[PDB]
Parts: sequence; structure tokens; C-alpha cells
Amino acid sequence: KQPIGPEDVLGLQRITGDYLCSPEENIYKIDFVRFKIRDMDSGTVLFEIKKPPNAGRFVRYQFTPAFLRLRQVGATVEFTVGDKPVNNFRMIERHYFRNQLLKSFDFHFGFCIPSSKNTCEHIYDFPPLSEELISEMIRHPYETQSDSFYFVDDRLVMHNKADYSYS
Repeated sequence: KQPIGPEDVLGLQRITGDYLCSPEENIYKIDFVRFKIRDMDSGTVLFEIKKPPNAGRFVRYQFTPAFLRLRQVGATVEFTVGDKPVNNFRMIERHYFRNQLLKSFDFHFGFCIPSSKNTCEHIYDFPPLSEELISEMIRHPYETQSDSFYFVDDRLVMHNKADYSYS
């Protein structure tokens, strides 16, 4: 599998047909152990989970119709890192509905402490979706999908996938 940089995903217009890297390429031993999202306009915790072939790289989310009308959500993530220093840790997450790009989020993690648990907060500013897109997304669960690409020093080290229901 050929090497991937940010420029190779920042212009994608469809969900990838397969994972762009193998689990072994995560040489920094980055392991996400907690994920929580809060609606910034209500303080409501929309979702939270703590860690217990896709090898845990695919996740299915069950959200509500109201999620599609949110303005901003804050995601709190906790992850451990191995002994190798991690510099320029970045995540590019792209969402699509039936192969139509909805929004791409580009986040740079703060300084990552080696050999320990780290915490980061990402602010997601949601795109204002058209009424027809919202109706269709509610009507067709799991046809909304995302690719989350993780890079360390401009090299792809992790690739996760997900699909969503707003029913």
C-alpha cells in the first residue's frame, strides 16, 4: 500500500473503497480510548463512549433528526500514545451523503505527550444543510458515511470509517 499525505485526501469527492493504510502503519501506537460530543448551544451530551477485519476501524452511529440542524459541537477525545514522539498529529475527517461531500474537518492536535494518555477538544462547525438534504439523510440511514484520516508528520498512520443514521 502506497504512502499517503494530506494532499491525497483533502480533495476526495467520494468515500474511499477500502482503508488507505493497514493497522501496522500505526507505529506510534495511538489508541483512542474515549470520545464525547457536546452540543455547544444546549450543553447536551449527544454521545459518549469509553473503550472496553475492520478491526474496530468501523463504527456505526445512531443520531436524531435534530443532529442535522446543530450549529456547533465540541468533541472531547482521549488517546494514549506510545514511546515514540508524535509531532504534527492531524486528523482530516470527511463526511459524504450518497457520494456527495457534505463537509471536511481538518484538526491539528495539540502537543502530544509520549507514553501517556492525552486529551484534545475539537470544535465542529456544522455546514448549513439544505432542507432536501436533511430530508433525504433522515430517510436513508447509513447512506451518510465518513472517512477519518490521521497523519503524523504528513504521513497517514490511521484510517477509520463510519456510517450514520439520523432516524
